[PDB]
Amino acid sequence: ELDQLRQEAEQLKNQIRDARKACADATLSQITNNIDPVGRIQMRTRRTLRGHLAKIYAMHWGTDSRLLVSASQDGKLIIWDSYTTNKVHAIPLRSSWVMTCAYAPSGNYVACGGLDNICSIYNLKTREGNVRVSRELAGHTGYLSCCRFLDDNQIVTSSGDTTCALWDIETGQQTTTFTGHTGDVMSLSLAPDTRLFVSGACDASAKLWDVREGMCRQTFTGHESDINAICFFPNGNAFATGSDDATCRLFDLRADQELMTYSHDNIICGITSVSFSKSGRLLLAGYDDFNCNVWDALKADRAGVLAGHDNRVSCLGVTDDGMAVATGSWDSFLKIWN
Amino acid sequence: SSGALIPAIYMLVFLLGTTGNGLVLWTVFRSSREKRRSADIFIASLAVADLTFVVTLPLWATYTYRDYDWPFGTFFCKLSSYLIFVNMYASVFCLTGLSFDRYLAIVRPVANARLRLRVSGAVATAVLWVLAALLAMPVMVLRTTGDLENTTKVQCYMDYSMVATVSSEWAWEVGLGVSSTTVGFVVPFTIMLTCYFFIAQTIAGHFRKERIEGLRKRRRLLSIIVVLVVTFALCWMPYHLVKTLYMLGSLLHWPCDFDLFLMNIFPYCTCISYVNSCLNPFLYAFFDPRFRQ
Amino acid sequence: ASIAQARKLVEQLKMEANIDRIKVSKAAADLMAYCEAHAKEDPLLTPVPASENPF
Amino acid sequence: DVQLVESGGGLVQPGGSRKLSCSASGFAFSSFGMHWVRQAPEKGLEWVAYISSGSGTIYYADTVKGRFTISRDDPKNTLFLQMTSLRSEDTAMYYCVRSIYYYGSSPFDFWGQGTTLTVSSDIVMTQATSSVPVTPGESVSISCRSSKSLLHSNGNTYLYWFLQRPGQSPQLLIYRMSNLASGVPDRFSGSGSGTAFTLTISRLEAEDVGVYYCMQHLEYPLTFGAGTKLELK
Amino acid sequence: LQRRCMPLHSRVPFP
Amino acid sequence: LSAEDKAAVERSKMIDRNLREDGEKAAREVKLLLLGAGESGKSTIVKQMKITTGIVETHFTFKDLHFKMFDVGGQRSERKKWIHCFEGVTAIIFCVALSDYDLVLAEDEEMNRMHESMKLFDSICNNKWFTDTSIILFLNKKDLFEEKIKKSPLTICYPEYAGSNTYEEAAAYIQCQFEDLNKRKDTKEIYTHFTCATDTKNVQFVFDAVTDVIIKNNLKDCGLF
Repeated sequence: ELDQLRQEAEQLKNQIRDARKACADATLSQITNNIDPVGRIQMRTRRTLRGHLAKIYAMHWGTDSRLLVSASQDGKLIIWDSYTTNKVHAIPLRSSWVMTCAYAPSGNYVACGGLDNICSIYNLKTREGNVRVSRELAGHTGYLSCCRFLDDNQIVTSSGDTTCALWDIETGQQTTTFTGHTGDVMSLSLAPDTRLFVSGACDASAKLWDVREGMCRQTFTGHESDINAICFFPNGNAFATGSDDATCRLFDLRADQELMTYSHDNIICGITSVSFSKSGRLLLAGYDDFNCNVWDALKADRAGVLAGHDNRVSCLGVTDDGMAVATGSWDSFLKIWN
Repeated sequence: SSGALIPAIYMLVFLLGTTGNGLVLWTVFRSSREKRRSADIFIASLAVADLTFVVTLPLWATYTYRDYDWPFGTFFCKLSSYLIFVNMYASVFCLTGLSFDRYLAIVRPVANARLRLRVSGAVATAVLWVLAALLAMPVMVLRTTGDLENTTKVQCYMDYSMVATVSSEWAWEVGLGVSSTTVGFVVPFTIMLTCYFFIAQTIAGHFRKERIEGLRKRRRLLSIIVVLVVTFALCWMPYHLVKTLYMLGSLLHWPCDFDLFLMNIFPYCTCISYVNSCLNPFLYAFFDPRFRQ
Repeated sequence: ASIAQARKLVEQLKMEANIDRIKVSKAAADLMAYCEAHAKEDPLLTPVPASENPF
Repeated sequence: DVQLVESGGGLVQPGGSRKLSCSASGFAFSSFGMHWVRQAPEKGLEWVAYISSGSGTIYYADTVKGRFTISRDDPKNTLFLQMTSLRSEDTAMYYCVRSIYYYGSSPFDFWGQGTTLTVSSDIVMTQATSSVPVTPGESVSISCRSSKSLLHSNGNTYLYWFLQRPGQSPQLLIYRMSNLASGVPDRFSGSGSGTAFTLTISRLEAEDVGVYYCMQHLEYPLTFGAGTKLELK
Repeated sequence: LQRRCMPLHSRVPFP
Repeated sequence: LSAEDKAAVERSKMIDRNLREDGEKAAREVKLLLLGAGESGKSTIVKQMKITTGIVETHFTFKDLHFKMFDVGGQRSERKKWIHCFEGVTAIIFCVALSDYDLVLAEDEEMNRMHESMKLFDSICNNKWFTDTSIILFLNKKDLFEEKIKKSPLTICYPEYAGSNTYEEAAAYIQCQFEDLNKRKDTKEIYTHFTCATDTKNVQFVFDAVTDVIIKNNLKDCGLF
């Protein structure tokens, strides 16, 4: 009895795709062709940081644009200072695997989790003076992919099996669960205004959720390979994605279709981390060809080679105010470029 | 003597040595950062010693064309003599140096590596480099210039002043000869011999099974051990041998015909010594399968 | 089990169907307007000469 | 808790030698630095010594530079002094102060209880006012002046505030200008610029009576203030 | 002929 | 500079020295990894060396050589993305049961577990990240296989089998396929030790194998090949 239901589903998606095709009228490229080019840009290795002895996976800029947190496969978690290159704290962990870290907007909490299918929240401003484990969150039978903070009392995690959850810190419980994906979710980036977020999975599909109700608002599928990075524009209009098919694309929330495609023949590598610079003109991206590239948003063009590394680039971030960027690569280095 | 116009071999020998050491230094500069495993600093030191051991001799190559004359003043040969003399100590130093870390690493890895961060941690290298200069200090001023004895042609002969008693100066030359001969011979040869023997014993113990694939590897490795030991165990002595024979035959009657053979064969041990330097890079850098790109 | 997922997909699709869409030209105009409005704020495009750069 | 204990005391004839000790109670003694402070019987206070973690900086004062020494040991969590010969100026109150220095730190957090001992260039703090009558509730303004400008090239001031109820040890109120402390209400505040600085308070209550001090932390021989007494008629 | 060690430090030697 | 800056400097240097001490202390530990079908008695194998928590870890040391033991069994997700974390493993202890060629367990229409194990082993061994990592193979339990071969010829699972009803030739056949599954020859090697409820042997063989692989790695790193 699944054949008839399958055929109504097929015709429904067919007419939806037909409506999507009918909606589009023109491409953004020739509309924005008259935008003046930005020209070449040169960045420099203004500062360097060392002290790690192993791989580096993730980093996150603080809300005040002065503090930095970075993880490593070695069971250490060190907090840096952006300006004077001083070490502030060392956080010895229990499990020796980390794949994501987060920094609280109030500058009091940090989070870190990895393959142990466990989530740990830490407290910094303690009366005694030493960091201590606050609470342990368990219940996911899969490897975590990303942890983000919505406020000082809510934690959002993108699991590995089929789901993403919305925890609360007051009690070790679950407010709600989200289902609808088939593969494994890779990224989960919150929005500048806290009522929406998207979490693409390993099925070349991206679903946009609602924080309060809990229903799949939209659904997109245009890529051929896996999705590995997601980010938002400064406002709540558009977002851009990155795949393993040596290409990046961006969409629109209202238009619900594709807008531009980035492709250059010599590119054969993949995409690892993607972020948008402020003012919404420059889109940065770290590739797998030992290099990092910068592109123009409204025009398909290249501006420079932000690359002086010796291995793959793993984590990439941008300060809130916009003073500089950061690229933590596969080697045990970390360079701030301005 | 019977032979004449010698430097024909010297120009080609120094050409080959310069090409080899320049290639080695260019590759090491083209390489990456400190990620070099455990011996490339020693290899670079050996390469730079080969460079500033072979750079400056073409002047002495054209010397025989412009014989019995010095055109660049005393100070030039003052610095050149010291520069060449320090390098022959540098080689016997950073050959035992290149062997010692391997001896430490390939005897008992469980027991070893405790001193890896102590001796090899940018400590032994500096002292090995500076010991040659420390022992080459006694010749800062020893080779002033003069017109031989009667023939008014300039040469910066080793100065015979050594203001002291009559017999003290002769003691000075014999000491600076004998100690120089012994320091690079008696001890370092023992280190290389015992360490290579220990490595051979350990590798024989490890590869008990005579696998068909392992046969080629074991034969190659043993042949490498043999060639590296034999090159230094043969072709480095003859200069010291002939000069020690010079002192011995000065002590003994040792007729003047033998004087003639010693004198006219002395130029040969020069090249028989330079062969060591020109073959060291071919011995070491070339065998590496990476070949430094 | 699988049939339940099939139905759930059916309601998901019908809910997704009833969504209005704005014209793409409006989105392009909004993006250009935001770009031209905030073009003078970012220091990456126009580097700070001497002082306003912490580094 | 973070409670501390002081031991040693009594009277000693001039020229005698003694030792004083302080004990820690579970606050990671091996990661924090700490001081000692002298409190005159009816006068202000003085700084006598300083040690830091790792036995790195062992600074002293400029009046007792020779007769005093400090020693610490990580196990058992204890810090020591040594005395050699005491004159009539050494009889005073002796205290203990804990201080940690990092980016977002608040030095001089907790103070001790103290013990009694009876023997039997430098910046100046003006604090011209000494006593000001106050009502049960009103706004009270307190001001102080300095010799040199406190503004450093970084862009942060280095003046502290304090309070002391009768018969009790002090506590921190403002660790840096326009930064409220930890464990105090929001009624307090402060503002200032240049060298002249003023403390302002919104409301009063019958617990704020005491004496107010003033610090400075640019040039290592810390010079204390004068002190202002409130009587609350 | 009876020459006294003129090759010792003249001709091409580094003793 | 104000005094707070200097104090930050000493604090930073202390943290740096603590980090270097911890790194040098923890740098001398070898890492081992396990893989298998799931019904291979991996827990039992762990128990012999010993004498919702997806990753479980154990420590054991024999005659002053610290070992770290792993497990990746409890993931139940796609393997293509989480395998690159373990690029530093010295050796991999692959274990598979050999007697369970019969008794179809997964699906009646599907094939036996032998070919599934072969495909999994091929995928594990021929991956590009582990091009310079040795592989160690153990056979789980034998006496049951020995008592079943007498009642059933081995060719029931192997159409190209042509041997007799004897243990030794059939065994040599089995590790013949297990050996020639590989296609990258000189760098790696396989050992294929037989353990069946035998004490004092597994740890000794593991020690011998890890010493062999570590000495080979050091010789390669010393530029002698």
